[PDB]
Amino acid sequence: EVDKVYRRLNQEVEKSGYHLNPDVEFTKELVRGLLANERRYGYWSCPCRLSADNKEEDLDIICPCYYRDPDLNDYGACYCALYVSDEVIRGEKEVESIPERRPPREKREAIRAEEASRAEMMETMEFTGKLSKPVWRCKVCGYLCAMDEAPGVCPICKARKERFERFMH
Amino acid sequence: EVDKVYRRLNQEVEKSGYHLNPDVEFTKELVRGLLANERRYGYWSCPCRLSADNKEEDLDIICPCYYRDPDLNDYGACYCALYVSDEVIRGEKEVESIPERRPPREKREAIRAEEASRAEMMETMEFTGKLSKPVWRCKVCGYLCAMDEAPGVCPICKARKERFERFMH
Amino acid sequence: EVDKVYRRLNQEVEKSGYHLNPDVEFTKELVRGLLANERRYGYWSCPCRLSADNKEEDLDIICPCYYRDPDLNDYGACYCALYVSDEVIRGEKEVESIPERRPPREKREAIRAEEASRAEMMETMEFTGKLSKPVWRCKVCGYLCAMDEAPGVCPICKARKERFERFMH
Ligand code: SF4
Ligand code: SF4
Ligand code: SF4
Ligand SMILES: [Br-]
Ligand SMILES: [Br-]
Ligand SMILES: [Br-]
Ligand SMILES: [Br-]
Ligand SMILES: [Br-]
Ligand SMILES: [Br-]
Ligand SMILES: [Br-]
Ligand SMILES: [Br-]
Ligand SMILES: [Br-]
Ligand SMILES: [Br-]
Ligand SMILES: [Br-]
Ligand SMILES: [Br-]
Ligand SMILES: [Br-]
Ligand SMILES: [Br-]
Ligand SMILES: [Br-]
Ligand SMILES: [Br-]
Ligand SMILES: [Br-]
Ligand SMILES: [Br-]
Ligand SMILES: [Br-]
Ligand SMILES: [Br-]
Ligand SMILES: [Br-]
Ligand SMILES: [Fe+3]
Ligand SMILES: [Fe+3]
Ligand SMILES: [Fe+3]
Ligand code: NA
Ligand code: NA
Ligand code: NA
Ligand code: NA
Ligand code: NA
Ligand code: NA
Ligand code: NA
Ligand code: NA
Ligand code: NA
Ligand code: NA
Ligand code: NA
Ligand code: NA
Repeated sequence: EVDKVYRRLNQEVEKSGYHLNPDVEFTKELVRGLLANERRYGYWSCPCRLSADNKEEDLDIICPCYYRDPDLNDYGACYCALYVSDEVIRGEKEVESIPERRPPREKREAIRAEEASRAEMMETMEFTGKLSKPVWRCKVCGYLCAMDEAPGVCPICKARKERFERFMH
Repeated sequence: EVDKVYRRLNQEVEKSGYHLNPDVEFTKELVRGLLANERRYGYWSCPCRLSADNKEEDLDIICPCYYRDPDLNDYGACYCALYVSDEVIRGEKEVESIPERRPPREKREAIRAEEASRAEMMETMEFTGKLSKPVWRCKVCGYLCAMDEAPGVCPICKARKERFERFMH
Repeated sequence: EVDKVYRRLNQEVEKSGYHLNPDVEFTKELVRGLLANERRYGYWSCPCRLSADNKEEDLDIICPCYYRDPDLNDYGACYCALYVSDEVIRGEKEVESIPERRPPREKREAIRAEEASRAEMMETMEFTGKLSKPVWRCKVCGYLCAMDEAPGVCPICKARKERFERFMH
C-alpha cells in the first residue's frame, strides 16, 4: 500500500548509523503494524507489544522505544527485531532471542514518579538560582541588602548608591 | 480630610532615604486612593493598579510594591509615581514614563509556586540538620550508633558510656 | 497469669545492656498493662500514656519508645519507669521524677511531615544517582551522548563503538 513510510524510515535511521532488519517483508510487516497502531491509538506504539492506548503511559514504547539501544547492544536486535545491530548486519552479532526488558506496570509507575520528583527538584533549583539577588554593602556603615542593584541611598547612613560595593562572602 | 496619613508617610520614607513625589496634591491624591483601597479590600493595594481583591494574590502590589525599587532605579519613579528617585529630586533623573513591570497573572502564579517549592526545600533541610544526631563509637569494639549521647553501655561489648567517643568521618 | 512475657523481656533487654526496674511487682504490673494495650489497640502502646488507638500516630510511644534513651540518660528512668539506668541499678543515678518529653500532638504532626519530606528528598536523590548514565565521547568528532554504553556507531562521524571513550569532566 504505502511503501513510502518504509523507505523514509530506512533512510532516516541509516543516516544516524542504525539499521533496519535486512529481511524486507518481515520489516515492512512491522511497518504496517506501526501504521495501524498509529491509526488505532494515535502514536507509534511498539508493533509487537500490547499498547495501553494511553500515550502518557506508553512513552517508553513509542517506536523507537527506550529499550532499543540497550537491546541492540546486548542482543543485536530490538525486542521486535525492527532494528538490528551494526555487528549483526555484517557478521558476528548472530541475531538472537530478546527478552522483554520493559519493567512491569507497577515498577514503571514508581520509576516515573521518581523521575518526576527528580525533575521538579532540578527545575525548582535552576529557576531558583535565576531569581537570587546579589548582596550589596554600604562602604560607610556596612549595611547589607540583597537587590539587583544597590539602593539609591543607604537607609542607614545615607551614602549614595555609588558608594556601595558587591559583597562577599 | 485626613492629612494625617500623608505626613506620617512622608516622614516614614524620608528616614529611610526614599522620597515622595514633590508635587503635593498629586501625591495626596494617591494617598486618598490608598486609603480607599484599604477600606474596600482590606490592604493597601497599589492605587493606580486593578486590585484582585485578594491579599494573597496581591502581595506584590501592596504599597510599597515589589516593583518600586527596580522602577526607581531605572525610571526615577514607581509605577504610580508615588515615589521618585533620589536623582530626580535633585537634578538628573528626569522623571519619565514607567512601563508596567508586574508580570501577567499566569507568570505570577508560576513564580509563586516555584518560590513555594524553593522555600519548602530550604525549610525542610534547615529543620533537618537540626534533628540529625551525632555518631558515637565504642572504643573497645567499634560499635557505631547515632544519638545525642552515647548509650549507658555498649550493647555489644558492655563498655560504659564514658568509653565511647564522637566519631568521624 | 503469663509470667512468660515478663521474663523473656528481662532477658531481651539485659543482653543489650538495658535494665528493667528491679522492683518485680511494679514491673510485672507494667507488663500486664502492655499486654492489655496490645489486646486493645494491636500494638504495645506505652502502658502509662493515653493511646490514640492508631499505630501510625503512636509509633513514637510503642514500647520501647523514642523517649526512653534520652530519659534514661537524663533522669535514670523511662517515663513509666519500666526501664532504669545502668547508673541507678548500681548507685548514683538516684531514680527521680521524669517529665513527659513527648511533644504535643500539633508539634508531633509537624515533625512527622518534615521527616516525610526529608525522607522523600533522600529517597528521590538516591534513586536518582542510580539511574544516571555515563557520558560517552566519540574520539574522532567529539560527539557526546549519555548511555550505559557507547552507541554501535557515532551518529555523526560513524566511528565504531570501540572508538568512543568515557568523558570527563
Ligand atoms: S522494540 Fe523495536 S519495534 Fe518495538 S518499539 Fe522498540 S524499536 Fe520500535
Ligand atoms: S507603584 Fe508606587 S504606588 Fe503603586 S504600589 Fe508600587 S509603590 Fe505604592
Ligand atoms: S516510657 Fe517506658 S514504658 Fe512507656 S514506652 Fe517508653 S519505655 Fe516503654
Ligand atoms: Br488500510
Ligand atoms: Br508518537
Ligand atoms: Br546501552
Ligand atoms: Br547499531
Ligand atoms: Br524478542
Ligand atoms: Br549614585
Ligand atoms: Br562593586
Ligand atoms: Br470618606
Ligand atoms: Br496590607
Ligand atoms: Br533594583
Ligand atoms: Br531613591
Ligand atoms: Br507609569
Ligand atoms: Br558512664
Ligand atoms: Br569524644
Ligand atoms: Br486476661
Ligand atoms: Br507493635
Ligand atoms: Br540520648
Ligand atoms: Br542504661
Ligand atoms: Br514520670
Ligand atoms: Br565495536
Ligand atoms: Br574509556
Ligand atoms: Fe550606610
Ligand atoms: Fe563495644
Ligand atoms: Fe564521531
Ligand atoms: Na512521541
Ligand atoms: Na505489566
Ligand atoms: Na531587585
Ligand atoms: Na534609586
Ligand atoms: Na502586607
Ligand atoms: Na494580567
Ligand atoms: Na537522642
Ligand atoms: Na543511660
Ligand atoms: Na512497631
Ligand atoms: Na497532646
Ligand atoms: Na542505556
Ligand atoms: Na549496538
